[PDB]
Amino acid sequence: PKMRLPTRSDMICGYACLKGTAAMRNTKRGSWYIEALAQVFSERACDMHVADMLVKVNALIKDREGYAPGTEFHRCKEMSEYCSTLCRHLYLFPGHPP
Amino acid sequence: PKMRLPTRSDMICGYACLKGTAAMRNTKRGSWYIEALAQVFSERACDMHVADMLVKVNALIKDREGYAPGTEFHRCKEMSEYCSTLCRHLYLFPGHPPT
Amino acid sequence: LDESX
Amino acid sequence: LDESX
Amino acid sequence: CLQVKPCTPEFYQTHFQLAYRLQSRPRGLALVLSNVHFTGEKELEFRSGGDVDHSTLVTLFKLLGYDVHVLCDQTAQEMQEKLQNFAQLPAHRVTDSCIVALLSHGVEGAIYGVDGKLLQLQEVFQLFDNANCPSLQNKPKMFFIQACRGDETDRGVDQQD
Amino acid sequence: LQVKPCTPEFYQTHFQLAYRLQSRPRGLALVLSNVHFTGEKELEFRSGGDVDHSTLVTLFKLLGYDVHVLCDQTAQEMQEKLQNFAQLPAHRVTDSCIVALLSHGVEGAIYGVDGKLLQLQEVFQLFDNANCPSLQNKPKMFFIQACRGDETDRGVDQQ
Repeated sequence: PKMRLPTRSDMICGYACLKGTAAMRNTKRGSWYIEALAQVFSERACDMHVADMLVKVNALIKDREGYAPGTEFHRCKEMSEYCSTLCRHLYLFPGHPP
Repeated sequence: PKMRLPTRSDMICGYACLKGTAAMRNTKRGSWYIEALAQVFSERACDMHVADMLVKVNALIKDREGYAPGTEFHRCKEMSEYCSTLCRHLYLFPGHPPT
Repeated sequence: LDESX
Repeated sequence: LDESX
Repeated sequence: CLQVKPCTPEFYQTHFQLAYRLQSRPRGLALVLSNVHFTGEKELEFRSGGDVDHSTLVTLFKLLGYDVHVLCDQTAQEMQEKLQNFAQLPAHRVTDSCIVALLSHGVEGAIYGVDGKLLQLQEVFQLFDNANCPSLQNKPKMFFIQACRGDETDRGVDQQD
Repeated sequence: LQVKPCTPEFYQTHFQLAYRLQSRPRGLALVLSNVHFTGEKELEFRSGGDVDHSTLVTLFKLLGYDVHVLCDQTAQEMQEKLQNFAQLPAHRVTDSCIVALLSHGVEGAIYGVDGKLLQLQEVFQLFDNANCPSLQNKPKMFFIQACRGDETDRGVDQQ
């Protein structure tokens, strides 16, 4: 009688947009989601776990709006989300050990 | 122009099981998920935010296994998950300020 | 015993 | 300019 | 059986700045909706133990500072109407958060009412979104869903050496 | 782009309650970017997708991952190569894994450059406890930059 595992566990998936909607991309800066992900992860992986960094990404995305005058995208929005079956904090501990 | 909001944000949803699977309920102790949720929230709402408490719930569920000898559910497993559009920590601050 | 939802 | 995926 | 350990004042003082505002009394309204006895054409098994879940959550949410609303054995149509009525309540304008717990049988993306009819979860969350529920805009909204999302049982896997 | 390092003190006070994550490399990371399409043509060139790709490759390398890259793949190629990636032997000696998928998509699936779909559930399955025992109990991160439908959120006024 040994401890067994569910078929799927310990995953975290970040989505750039919500079910049924379009994810936004800037022709020069790239995707809003990737841009935010890189900004948060580069600055905070040192002291914030991944699910909490994805919350910071959510905050950035919630606050951004589209720039595309003359199209259905001007001032448009999007919202990112993440789903998690993680069972512990996920710290990346960058640069440790030195 | 005034910043607008996306249509849906600031929600966190905890699911007892994963897409395509059944969730388990014990006839005497209730559902595995609710039992774990109440255990963790009651002891940790004081110092842990909700998404982190749902991670502790995931840990309890991952380790549980079905007890139903002679049925299709014996030694079965389930995995809870949560999805979040929260934009900051969600602390429930129980008991603060006092009553 | 454990039952499914 | 912003476009969709 | 449940006891909620209180947070310390020092904890609040060092954590309120990076968290949602959550200090109102009540902390918010909470709705616990449990279906245990089903009677439609589509037969669904009585959810024994569902009573324990219901009382456990009502108690938990009360201890956490919420004004708890309860609903038991509702049809799909009744669930939709009453959840919409709940989301539209004026009391949300003076609280800081919301909790909705749904306990029943279900399928992927939907839950059953006692009539064996389905209510899509997407329609449920929509009732509380920024467009339809202005009173809860920018406030944390928690949902807990105890319901099956399919009929496959997970046999699990052995840990590999 | 630069990744600030964590301090020894931070590691000492946090490693006990977190997933084990000290292997070097921290894990393998795969960045799969589809930018040029046309199969059903409703799949327009993803201008700016190149910036996304370069940004993630740099980020994951700086975070200590060994990065694998795939560009403009068909749905079948994605499935086969994702499976190849999940089966690599290195996963046994690393502590985590990263998979970033960037392309056009629909709810629950992403497009290959041929205009065909690969269901995300099939992707997650390749890394699950049954199919990928080498990553059992290890954190697996997925980042999906792809549409999940054609509804454009118009936004709502704040009250």
